[PDB]
Amino acid sequence: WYDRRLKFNSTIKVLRLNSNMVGKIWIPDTFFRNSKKADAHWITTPNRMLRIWNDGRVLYTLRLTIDAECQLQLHNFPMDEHSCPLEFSSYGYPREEIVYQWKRSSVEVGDTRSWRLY
Amino acid sequence: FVHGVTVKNRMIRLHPDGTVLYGLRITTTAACMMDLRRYPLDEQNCTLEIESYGYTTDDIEFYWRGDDNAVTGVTKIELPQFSIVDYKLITKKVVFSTGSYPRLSLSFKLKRNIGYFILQTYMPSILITILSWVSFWINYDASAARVALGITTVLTMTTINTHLRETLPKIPYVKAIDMYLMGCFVFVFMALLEYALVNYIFFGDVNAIDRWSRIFFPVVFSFFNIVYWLYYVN
Amino acid sequence: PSNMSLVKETVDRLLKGYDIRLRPDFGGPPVAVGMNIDIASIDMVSEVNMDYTLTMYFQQAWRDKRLSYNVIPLNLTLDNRVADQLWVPDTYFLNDKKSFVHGVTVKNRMIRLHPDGTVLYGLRITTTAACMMDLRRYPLDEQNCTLEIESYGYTTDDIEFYWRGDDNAVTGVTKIELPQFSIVDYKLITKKVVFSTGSYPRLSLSFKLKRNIGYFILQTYMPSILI
Amino acid sequence: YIVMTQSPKSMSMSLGERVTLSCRASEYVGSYVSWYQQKPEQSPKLLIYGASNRYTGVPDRFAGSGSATDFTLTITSVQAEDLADYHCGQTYNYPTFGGGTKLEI
Amino acid sequence: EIQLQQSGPELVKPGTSVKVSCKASGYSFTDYNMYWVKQSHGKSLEWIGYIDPYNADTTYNREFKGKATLTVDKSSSTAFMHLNSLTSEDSAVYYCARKRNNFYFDYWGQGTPLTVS
Amino acid sequence: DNTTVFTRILDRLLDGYDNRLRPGLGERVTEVKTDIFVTSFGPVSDHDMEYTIDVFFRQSWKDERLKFKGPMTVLRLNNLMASKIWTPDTFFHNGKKSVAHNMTMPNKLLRITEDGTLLYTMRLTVRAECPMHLEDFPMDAHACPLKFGSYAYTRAEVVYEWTREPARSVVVAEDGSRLNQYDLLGQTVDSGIVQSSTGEYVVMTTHFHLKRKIGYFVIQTYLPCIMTVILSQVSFWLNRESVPARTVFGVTTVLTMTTLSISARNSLPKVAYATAMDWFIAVCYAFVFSALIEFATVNYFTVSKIDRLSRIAFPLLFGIFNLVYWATYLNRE
Amino acid sequence: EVKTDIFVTSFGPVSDHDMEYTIDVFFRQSWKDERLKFKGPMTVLRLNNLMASKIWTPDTFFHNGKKSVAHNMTMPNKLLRITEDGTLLYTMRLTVRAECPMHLEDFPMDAHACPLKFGSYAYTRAEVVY
Ligand SMILES: *[C@@H]1O[C@H](CO)[C@@H](O[C@@H]2O[C@H](CO)[C@@H](O[C@@H]3O[C@H](CO[C@H]4O[C@H](CO)[C@@H](O)[C@H](O[C@H]5O[C@H](CO)[C@@H](O)[C@H](O)[C@@H]5O)[C@@H]4O)[C@@H](O)[C@H](O[C@H]4O[C@H](CO)[C@@H](O)[C@H](O)[C@@H]4O[C@H]4O[C@H](CO)[C@@H](O)[C@H](O)[C@@H]4O)[C@@H]3O)[C@H](O)[C@H]2NC(C)=O)[C@H](O)[C@H]1NC(C)=O
Ligand SMILES: *[C@@H]1O[C@H](CO)[C@@H](O[C@@H]2O[C@H](CO)[C@@H](O[C@@H]3O[C@H](CO[C@H]4O[C@H](CO)[C@@H](O)[C@H](O)[C@@H]4O)[C@@H](O)[C@H](O[C@H]4O[C@H](CO)[C@@H](O)[C@H](O)[C@@H]4O)[C@@H]3O)[C@H](O)[C@H]2NC(C)=O)[C@H](O)[C@H]1NC(C)=O
Ligand SMILES: *[C@@H]1O[C@H](CO)[C@@H](O[C@@H]2O[C@H](CO)[C@@H](O[C@@H]3O[C@H](CO[C@H]4O[C@H](CO)[C@@H](O)[C@H](O)[C@@H]4O)[C@@H](O)[C@H](O[C@H]4O[C@H](CO)[C@@H](O)[C@H](O)[C@@H]4O)[C@@H]3O)[C@H](O)[C@H]2NC(C)=O)[C@H](O)[C@H]1NC(C)=O
Ligand SMILES: *[C@@H]1O[C@H](CO)[C@@H](O[C@@H]2O[C@H](CO)[C@@H](O[C@@H]3O[C@H](CO[C@H]4O[C@H](CO)[C@@H](O)[C@H](O)[C@@H]4O)[C@@H](O)[C@H](O[C@H]4O[C@H](CO)[C@@H](O)[C@H](O)[C@@H]4O)[C@@H]3O)[C@H](O)[C@H]2NC(C)=O)[C@H](O)[C@H]1NC(C)=O
Ligand SMILES: *[C@@H]1O[C@H](CO)[C@@H](O[C@@H]2O[C@H](CO)[C@@H](O[C@@H]3O[C@H](CO[C@H]4O[C@H](CO)[C@@H](O)[C@H](O)[C@@H]4O)[C@@H](O)[C@H](O[C@H]4O[C@H](CO)[C@@H](O)[C@H](O)[C@@H]4O)[C@@H]3O)[C@H](O)[C@H]2NC(C)=O)[C@H](O)[C@H]1NC(C)=O
Ligand SMILES: *[C@@H]1O[C@H](CO)[C@@H](O[C@@H]2O[C@H](CO)[C@@H](O[C@@H]3O[C@H](CO)[C@@H](O)[C@H](O)[C@@H]3O)[C@H](O)[C@H]2NC(C)=O)[C@H](O)[C@H]1NC(C)=O
Ligand SMILES: *[C@@H]1O[C@H](CO)[C@@H](O)[C@H](O)[C@H]1NC(C)=O
Repeated sequence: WYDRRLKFNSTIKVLRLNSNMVGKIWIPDTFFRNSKKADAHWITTPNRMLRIWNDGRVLYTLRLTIDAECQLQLHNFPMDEHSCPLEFSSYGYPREEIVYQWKRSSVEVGDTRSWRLY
Repeated sequence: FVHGVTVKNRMIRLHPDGTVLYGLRITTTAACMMDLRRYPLDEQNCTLEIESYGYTTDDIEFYWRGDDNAVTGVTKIELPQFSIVDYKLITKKVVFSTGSYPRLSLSFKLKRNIGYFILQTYMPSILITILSWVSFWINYDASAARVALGITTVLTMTTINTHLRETLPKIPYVKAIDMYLMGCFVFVFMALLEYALVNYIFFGDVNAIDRWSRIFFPVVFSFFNIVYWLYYVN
Repeated sequence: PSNMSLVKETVDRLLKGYDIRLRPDFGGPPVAVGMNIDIASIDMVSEVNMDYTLTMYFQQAWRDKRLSYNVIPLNLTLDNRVADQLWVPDTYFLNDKKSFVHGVTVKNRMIRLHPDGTVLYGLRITTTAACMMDLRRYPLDEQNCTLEIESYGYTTDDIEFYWRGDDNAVTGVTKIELPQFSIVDYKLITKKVVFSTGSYPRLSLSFKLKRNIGYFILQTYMPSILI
Repeated sequence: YIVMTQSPKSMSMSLGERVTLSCRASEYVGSYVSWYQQKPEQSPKLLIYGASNRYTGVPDRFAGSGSATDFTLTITSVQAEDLADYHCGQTYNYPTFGGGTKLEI
Repeated sequence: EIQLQQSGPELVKPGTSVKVSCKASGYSFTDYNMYWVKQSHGKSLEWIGYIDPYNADTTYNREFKGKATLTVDKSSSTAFMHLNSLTSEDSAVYYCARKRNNFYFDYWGQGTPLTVS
Repeated sequence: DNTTVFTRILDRLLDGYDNRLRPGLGERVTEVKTDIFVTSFGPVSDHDMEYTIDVFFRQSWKDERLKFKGPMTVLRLNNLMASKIWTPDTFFHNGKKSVAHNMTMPNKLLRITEDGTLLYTMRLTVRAECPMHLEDFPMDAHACPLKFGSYAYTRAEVVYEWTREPARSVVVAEDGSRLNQYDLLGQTVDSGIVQSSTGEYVVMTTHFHLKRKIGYFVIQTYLPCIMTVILSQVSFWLNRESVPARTVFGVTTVLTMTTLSISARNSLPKVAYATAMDWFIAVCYAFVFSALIEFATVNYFTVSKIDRLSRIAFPLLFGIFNLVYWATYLNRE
Repeated sequence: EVKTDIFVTSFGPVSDHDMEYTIDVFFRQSWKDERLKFKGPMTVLRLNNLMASKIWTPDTFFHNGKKSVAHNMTMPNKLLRITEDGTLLYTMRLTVRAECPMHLEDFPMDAHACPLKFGSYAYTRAEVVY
């Protein structure tokens, strides 16, 4: 997300920072609307990064482990293909104030071989 | 607990007039006294009891903004083993020793889904009971097979009961389930005893004993089933 | 209020200019940190997970000249919240899988500054210590489960452990009644483990648990021999 | 309420002799029983509190004992000044006292 | 020296209400609730009711519910007991005590004889 | 203007207050009046020998430092202020785990009267430890305690007493009984000293008297066992010439008791001593096994002379055992 | 340059069902820092856990970690020694429950080379090299 306040003009093109600055700056209060229980990993230190450019770009990212809820109906079992969702949106900010927009290279699925998707 | 991912799920919204819209995403394991004496044919009633801790009705006051719209999204809920027949909202003012405190009591009148448990629990027991009736047909001149067939059924009952007890609590009253299982146990046991009696008498008229037992068992079992269903269905 | 005001002045003097970062008598001989334990209960000996749950009052007394006071004749017992403002041994249980200090009503800690300077730090710790269980002869087996106590950072030159009262340091084990284990005997050891960095101080409290065969003889062997 | 059944109505024990009393309780009273000594024309005086613990300023001759539903007061060697009316009491509920018990030579 | 001074002996005809006071000393009056106990001649002493001075709450014995009304003065640290509809049977000596803890009645009053001829 | 006075009083309360020291340190003991209101007696986990209990732990102590004079007789202090004053460090001597509920906000209420008295009602969920000597299980009664007292302050520093009469100072909510197979018969209290390594402490015991409800075990366990035993006897009645029938009946009868015994033990902890339920199950197991033994003995000989004695003996001996067992355990208190 | 090293205190149980294993490790790791340079009587200055948070440390997360816990009984199990030159030594005790992808096709003879991949989270290859 762009942030007009976090603009700096210097030879440094990007301020690559650790998790220490996550709390200091504004963060979108995103939450997963079907997460029964989730937590961000903390060992060794909070798994979070924060990169900032001159133009005001921010690239806050973090690692999460969501135990998302999926309406797994078993009318025909085992036969049930499921499109399990991961709905997430700002908890408080209205649509008029926070808009989430996918990019074409959004969901980079990893190596499915090592998944526990058995 | 209030969910924490990504940030602490919580809202503040200072409206221009002054109204502060404060909201949290909460998960609660609220307690609900279960009277599982009609279980599985039970209509467990559960409630959430919102109440102020340190403030009396003089200082604070709770109401459902919107007479009934204050509760939403209940209908879309699809409980696995339950159906939310109704929900009601009450706004009491309980009187304690210190003073009158506010109170809001959201209530859900859950109804057990008999469709699941009729096949999960009742159907095997009933089927095994039917198998017990098959014993009477066999013979009386040579019924060494009848004894084996009869005595296997109680073992089946015991296995079914052992697997069932894991899910259930230990309330002393028979509940709707243990009473039926034990009654079916009694019926099959009495079938074994009937075989014992007829075999003893014959080896000690006999045909009449056989046929009277054969007619008696289905009708009395049907009476038991009718009585049980009538008693617990209502 | 003269007495209590004077005691407040004394405590303020003690905590004035007190550097928690420095162990007692820094740049000096090792500080002798006595330990004494009162086993509240031992329960849930999880053979499947190879560990046991220990609940204990973990006292650890040590001398400290900075906190010495003489005006007050009695033993001050300050609030448990002052522990964070005082130095303590960096003790840790080596074979602990998970442990916590009990919460309610307040964090269960104790501080007691004696006139000489001795501080009787104490905690009510519940720990699920793990002991490698040799179940080759189970159920007719014994287990030498232990709670290795060791100082994480300091070396033997800086800190020294010892059971206070020696064999009387550990108390209350006799009263314990585990469901299927008889605590035949307990033994207290003092060691100086030689690690790569140096010789660290060590204490070991080992309970030689013995399996109660009454339940196993009741349910395991009897039906089998009958069959 | 709780009734305090003072078994010994009175005793004629001689001086310097072992003397004992009993203070039965109908229902559980924990250990809150207390004993009082009432000399004639004088208010009751506390001797033992909390069943066993002896009140301050009391001569050590008196010695309480006993658990819930069984309470006894004993004196090793009764003296001349240690003769008066003895009635126990319990405070596990609203207070109730038993009948007096005198000492005579 | 804590002393529980009382008014003194009183005599009055039957059916006439009477009041008896209990003056404490030394210890903080409001801290420990007062107990009023009646003792007939050679009979077991019986408790009437206790009046926690601070909030003036009271709890009277069932047999004396309404027979005695207990009040207290905060300015003058004195506890007042008032009896109504006196009879011959009620004649006795009335004592006011202090319940120091849950265990024992520490201090007791001098004693107030009551006579109903 | 009322708020200005109130906020100034709250500002001036903590001035000069050192929460590290209990009230009147070095002058007098800090008595602590106490009482408990049990919202609901949680489940009794016999397997772990523990019971959960949700309580409104109240406790009052005189403090002279927190004296204020103003229009309000009682002040209200938020949970933030409650952490800046000396609250007694009470704990539960048998508390395996306890949660201080704090949703939506810390369930703590602190009030300060003008004289300096305090009231610190708070809501807790104590999973205390109840040592269960399950010798007469199922027909057994357990008086689970809730001992609590100071952790650091010796008996010469803080003493715990019940605010009302000891009988009136522990209250159980009328609907507060979440026991599946227990009945909270009543509550009793006591206060006694305990000797420890550090010193002597006052312990406020509270024995919650419970008796296990026995109907579920009767229908689930005892009835099948008794019925199976009776079926074993009827095997005698059948015949002696029909060897296969007797064999089948006996072997299946033995088979059932294995499942029955296994089911009963799963709930209990693995206490070495027989809990008097395994005792009954084992006696019935021996009875059915003896029925098999007698069946084999008669089978060796290959009318019904040997089996008449067993036919009369087994019912008689079994009735003797049943009557003796029930009379012994039921009467035992 | 962060010079890491591991001393496995105990190789915890291998969770066959969940395809993960527990491992208790003394996760040591040193790195040169010129800012924390001091000359004094003592070459090594042991620091309390409070000071450890106030100085930079490598955010060495575990690439296949799942529900890892850093032991805190009694106090936090982690020291931080600063040598005179500035060669920090940041030792800590962990119980990482790393993820081990198991292909149980050759059961029960199946053998698995369970990994413990770990590296910086916020710093690329050009800022923090292990
Ligand atoms: C009712 O009681 C409950 C507890 O009974 C309270 O919940 C606790 O509240 C405190 C205070 O906010 C939380 O402390 C925070 O912990 C963060 C890490 O927590 C992790 O470790 C703990 C064990 O120590 C785990 O229990 C946590 O997991 C639990 O919580 C998460 C959600 O957090 C749940 O999803 C889980 O399921 C568990 O329930 C975590 O694994 C810690 O990082 C944080 O410290 C940062 O933030 C504070 C905020 O003031 C800063 O002061 C501090 O300096 C840190 O800030 C640095 O680091 C952040 C990292 O993001 C950077 O962004 C900053 O810029 C800066 O560099 C804080 O200490 C506690 O986790 C939480 N849960 C507990 C104890 O279980 C409720 O608050 C209380 N009230 C209500 C209304 O419920
Ligand atoms: C699941 O289980 C819960 C148990 O908690 C049930 O909750 C109860 O629901 C009933 C019905 O909704 C509630 O009854 C209500 O009582 C209110 C209070 O009555 C007093 O009102 C004034 C004070 O305001 C007094 O002066 C007066 O004398 C009454 O004593 C009523 O105000 C409510 O509305 C109407 O009640 C009756 C008619 O029913 C009349 O008095 C009026 O017409 C009044 O408008 C209502 O009656 C009860 O309080 C709830 N709590 C309980 C029982 O603990 C749930 O209902 C149940 N689930 C379902 C689906 O039913
Ligand atoms: C603050 O807290 C401290 C610690 O408790 C109190 O001081 C100690 O209190 C203990 C009581 O538990 C005392 O213990 C007794 O010590 C006697 C002498 O000990 C001296 O020698 C030892 C070395 O052996 C020194 O370590 C010690 O400091 C003393 O110099 C022993 O003889 C006693 O044993 C006897 O106990 C009883 C009664 O005497 C006998 O019947 C037994 O048979 C046995 O022989 C006992 O062990 C200790 O002495 C006290 N002093 C200390 C620790 O220096 C403070 O009183 C307290 N402050 C207060 C209350 O204001
Ligand atoms: C492993 O175990 C250790 C054991 O010590 C934990 O370390 C303690 O952690 C707690 C909580 O994180 C610390 O408590 C905090 O202390 C801070 C500093 O207090 C001093 O300074 C303030 C002024 O700033 C003084 O008023 C005070 O008297 C002290 O002198 C407080 O500022 C903190 O307040 C925060 O939490 C409270 C909770 O009520 C909030 O209300 C506040 O708004 C604020 O957010 C807090 O009280 C404690 O200090 C730590 N110990 C030491 C020695 O410092 C580790 O946290 C633990 N780690 C893990 C991972 O489990
Ligand atoms: C459960 O498992 C624990 C494992 O920690 C066992 O603890 C070990 O126990 C053994 C023996 O009990 C310890 O081995 C040695 O014990 C000696 C006991 O001292 C007496 O005996 C010696 C002669 O054996 C006499 O000289 C002495 O005067 C005493 O009479 C210690 O003295 C030993 O230490 C000495 O030797 C070592 C090695 O030579 C030196 O390095 C020391 O500095 C010192 O000079 C030694 O401790 C062993 O130390 C214990 N700890 C371990 C192995 O970690 C339990 O015994 C076992 N059983 C139970 C019931 O818990
Ligand atoms: C994930 O979501 C993104 C966007 O929400 C999907 O990518 C979008 O795909 C549409 C389909 O063509 C693109 O529309 C076309 O884009 C081109 C290039 O910008 C433009 O020239 C055309 O006129 C037309 O608008 C759209 O651009 C593209 N999003 C972006 C940001 O370019 C993507 O397919 C989704 N992933 C799935 C479905 O797996
Ligand atoms: C940075 O400075 C340049 C000129 O040196 C200016 O054009 C630019 O707007 C500045 N950016 C800021 C202040 O964000």
